[PDB]
Order: sequence, then structure tokens, then C-alpha cells
Amino acid sequence: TLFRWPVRVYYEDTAAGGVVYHASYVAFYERARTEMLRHHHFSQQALMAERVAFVVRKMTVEYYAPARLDDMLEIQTEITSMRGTSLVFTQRIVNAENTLLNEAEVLVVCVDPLKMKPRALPKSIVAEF
Amino acid sequence: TLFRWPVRVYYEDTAAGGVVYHASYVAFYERARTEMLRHHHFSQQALMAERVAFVVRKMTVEYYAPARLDDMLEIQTEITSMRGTSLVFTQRIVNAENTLLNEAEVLVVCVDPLKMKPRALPKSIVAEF
Amino acid sequence: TTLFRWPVRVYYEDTAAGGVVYHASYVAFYERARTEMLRHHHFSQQALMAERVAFVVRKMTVEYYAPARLDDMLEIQTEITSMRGTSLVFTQRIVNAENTLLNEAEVLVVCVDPKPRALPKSIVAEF
Amino acid sequence: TLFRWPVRVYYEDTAAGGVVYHASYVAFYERARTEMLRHHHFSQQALMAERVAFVVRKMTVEYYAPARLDDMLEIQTEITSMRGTSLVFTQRIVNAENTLLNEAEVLVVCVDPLKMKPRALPKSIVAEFK
Ligand SMILES: CCCCCC(=O)SCCNC(=O)CCNC(=O)[C@H](O)C(C)(C)COP(=O)(O)OP(=O)(O)OC[C@H]1O[C@@H](n2cnc3c(N)ncnc32)[C@H](O)[C@@H]1OP(=O)(O)O
Repeated sequence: TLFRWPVRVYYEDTAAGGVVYHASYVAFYERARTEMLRHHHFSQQALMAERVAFVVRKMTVEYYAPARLDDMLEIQTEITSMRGTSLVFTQRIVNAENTLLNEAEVLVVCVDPLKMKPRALPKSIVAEF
Repeated sequence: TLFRWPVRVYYEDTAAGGVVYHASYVAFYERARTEMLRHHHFSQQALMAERVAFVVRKMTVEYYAPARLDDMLEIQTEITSMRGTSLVFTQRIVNAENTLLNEAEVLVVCVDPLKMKPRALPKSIVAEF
Repeated sequence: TTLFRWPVRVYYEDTAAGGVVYHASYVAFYERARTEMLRHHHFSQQALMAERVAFVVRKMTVEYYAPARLDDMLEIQTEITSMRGTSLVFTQRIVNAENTLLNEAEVLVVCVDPKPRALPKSIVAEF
Repeated sequence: TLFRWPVRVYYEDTAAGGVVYHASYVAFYERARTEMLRHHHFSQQALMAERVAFVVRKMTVEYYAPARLDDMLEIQTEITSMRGTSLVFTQRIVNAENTLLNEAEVLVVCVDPLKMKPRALPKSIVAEFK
């Protein structure tokens, strides 16, 4: 089920061309994943209490049009796949005119932050999604 | 042919998990492509002179193992495909023990800096690579 | 008075390997708050673009009293405490959810032509 | 006893105004302090494992002139005070033509990172910087 997250573009996100730096979008996507989990009570507390961390294993981003300084964006996020130890997030960013700026597909793996090796998906997360 | 670029990991690149933040690698890869171009005399000055800029159209990043604070990394970069308006860079990151940490494939489009619309690769770029 | 409040959530991108917010991240947080304060007083950046005005930091002093951490919801507090000629001073501080004072800053900002120009009369009148 | 460190300005460091973002200089200064420690044989990743870390307690930065894309900068760094738990770094940034761009003064405090509580500077670090 879709989760929406608003993001304002600030000077820090821009680059010399007047557009958002392409790596800043990657950070925006991470914020939206974090907020989606937070919304489902999967805070860092609840995660690291039942043995977890989440790390990015593979990420594909396709860039169509730029965001500019002071734009108000919407990050849209869905969990489209769940396996043994991993989830796939399907994400995209639109601007206030609903113009599609870029899209991402993010494979995420559940690990142990001390040693960082694949841990099975907690059943709480599987049932929640 | 392979272009090698060293990158040191600083606090600004790390996050609270104690490893490099996944978006930081995207910036590392960009620096290596910039320095690869610079090695062939395609500086920012030479590119502006021939009315050319490069933008990332699509990027896939594979995260195998973490970099940490104080690691001296080597980014390895090769141009593996050259189309009419487009270049594909294949890149990878190893640490000082030559452990493969990370790999990327980057589709880069040639645009004019005025309209940001695609344009044919400069003949010098085609001839050089 | 001019006191403006702005919330900021701490994300992974803001943290560093020590487990706390990287010290340069606070500098960005303070800039967002100045930007939003100006938006609240009807000086969005596209409006400022139309009046030929930009703002650049000339000098800043930051005091780091206690750290912010991943997932903290912070409040940036911002006041314009002086204005004269071409420049103005922002006084800013950051508190966490317990109202612990984490940080404070004094920022000298100069109005420029996107070179130093006098403050707009509307900006001075507003503050 | 100055320590010099070069830094190339990349597209990631620029902002919409065409110049380096004012917070990027702050990161440049941190890199130079880290490299000064590294030149004197100290690794902050290794020190972390010994429950030793350094945090910024106070910083002043003055911006005189901008850096731009592809500039090769030199960060210049000295330790000007050292006592108890703390060090003062005095730093500046010049460009390739030796134009003074930026200056900073940074009060740094040694802490146990587990508790984020100050501690005496390591004896070997004191020995190293006089
Ligand atoms: C390590 C990874 C990061 C790498 C480098 C970075 O980016 S560094 C990240 C940015 N820097 C920081 O986060 C440092 C934050 N500062 C601190 O944690 C602490 O100030 C610190 C141990 C240096 C110093 O603590 P001290 O109390 O011994 O020093 P000092 O007396 O000067 O502190 C001034 C005021 O701050 C208060 N104070 C100190 N620690 C506090 C805390 N944890 N929670 C609430 N208040 C605190 C003091 O009691 C005092 O309050 P009163 O004046 O009201 O009596």
C-alpha cells in the first residue's frame, strides 16, 4: 500500500546547474523508506530490539526531469516484494505539477548491525505488509 | 582501458551504522568519471568549449560489502558502450585488500548545457574512447 | 519579535560513524530554518529572485553543547537580531524533544546581487 | 608547524549559485584535520575501537571569497592550543592562485564515544604535537 512523503528542496540539495544533485534524490528515497517503516511502528528501536538493521543491496534509479531549488516534491513508496531476508521497495518522485522526475527500485536486506549478515524477515514485517 | 581513481573515506561519508552511507558511493563514482574525463583532457573547460554536458540517465548500484572511515578505496572505471548520444560507464570499488565492495553501471547522456536536451557525442570523445 | 520555529527530523544521511549527527549537518539545518522563516514572512526564493536579491553567509559561529542522534525530532529556533546596511545577523538554536539545548549559532548574512547591496526596504520593514 | 592538504572541488560540492556550498567548506576543514592526524600516525577509526574520539565543540568560519567547480584548493592547518581534553585547530583555505578564500578556528574535545563524555587527550597524541 502506497505511502506518500513530502520533501522540500533546499540549497544544500542543489548543484551548480540549478538542479538537484542526482545523489540527493537517493537520500530523499531513503527518508521515505524510513518514514514508511516509522508509520508502521518499525522504528529503529523496534528493529534493533528484535535483532535488526536494513541495508541496501541493489538500487536502480532512472532520471527523467529535474527538481529545482524550493520545489515541494512527493516521494511515493510501496513494498512490492518480500522474500526470505529481503524486501523490494518501488519508489518514485513527482513534483507539485505531478511531473514524474525519477523512479527507483531498491532491494533491501535485513542484517545484524554488529556483524552484518543476512537475517530472516521478522514475521511482524511480513504480516504488516 | 581501466582508469583508476583513489578515494579516502571521511566522517562525512559515513553514517551511524559505522559504514559508508549508501548514497555516498554515488558521489564517489561521479568523481571517478570526472577524473577519467580529465585524464583525457576533457576538463569542464574543454566540455563547455564544445557546448556539451553529461547527465546521469540511469544507474544501477550493487552493494556487496561496506567501506569504513579511513579506508583508502580504489574506484575502477571503464567506458563499455558508446552510442549516438550516450555513454555507458562500468565502475567498481575495491578496498586496500582488493576486496570488491561495490559495482555500478551508469548510463550517461550528452546534452547541451542550455536546453539540457540530448545531442550527439563530440567527435573528439568518440575518437578518444 | 521575530522568533520562528522549524522542525527537523534526523535521518541516516545526517549521522556519522560516531553515532551522532555530523557537525556540518547542523549548518545545513540552520540554513533550512532561515529559508523557511523567510518563506513564512512572504519572502520565498522565487519572490527574492524577482527583487534581484540573494543572501550569502559571511561569518558564522556554532556552539555544540550536546549531540543529536538518528530519529531525533529537533526544533530549530531562529531570530533576526540585527539589521544594518547590507547585512543582518541571525541568532539560532537547536533543541531536542526534551528541550535540551543541543546547539546554537550566530550567522552574519550579507545581501548580494546574484555583490553586496543594501537590504530591501520591505525586508527591513517586515523585521 | 603547518600541515597542508589539497582538495579538488567536485560538482557535489557546488550549489545552485554556482559556487561551493557554505557547509561544504566545513567538511573540507574536517578532512584536513583528519589528514593531519593521519600524517602523524593516528587513525580515528582505530581510535574509536579504543573508545577515543574527537568532536567539535565550537567553530567560527569567515567567508571571504568563493571556490568554484574544479578549483584545486589547499587547506592549511595548525594546532594552536592543546590542553587537558581539548585542542584548538586554526585553519584556512587558499585557491590555486593563493587567494585567501576562507578561515576557521575549531575547538575540538576528546571524548569516550560510548558515553560522549570528555577524557584526557591520549598521551601519544600530546607527545606528537608538542
Ligand atoms: C564522533 C563522530 C563525529 C565526528 C566529528 C563530528 O562531526 S562532532 C559532532 C558535533 N559535536 C557534538 O555533537 C559535540 C556535542 N557536545 C558534547 O557532547 C559536549 O559538549 C562534549 C562532551 C564536548 C562536552 O561536554 P562538557 O559538559 O564536558 O563541556 P562543557 O562544559 O563546555 O559544555 C557546555 C554546556 O553543555 C552541557 N552539556 C554537555 N553535554 C551535555 C549533554 N550530553 N546533554 C545536555 N547538556 C550537555 C554542559 O553541561 C554545559 O551546560 P551548562 O552551560 O548549561 O552548564
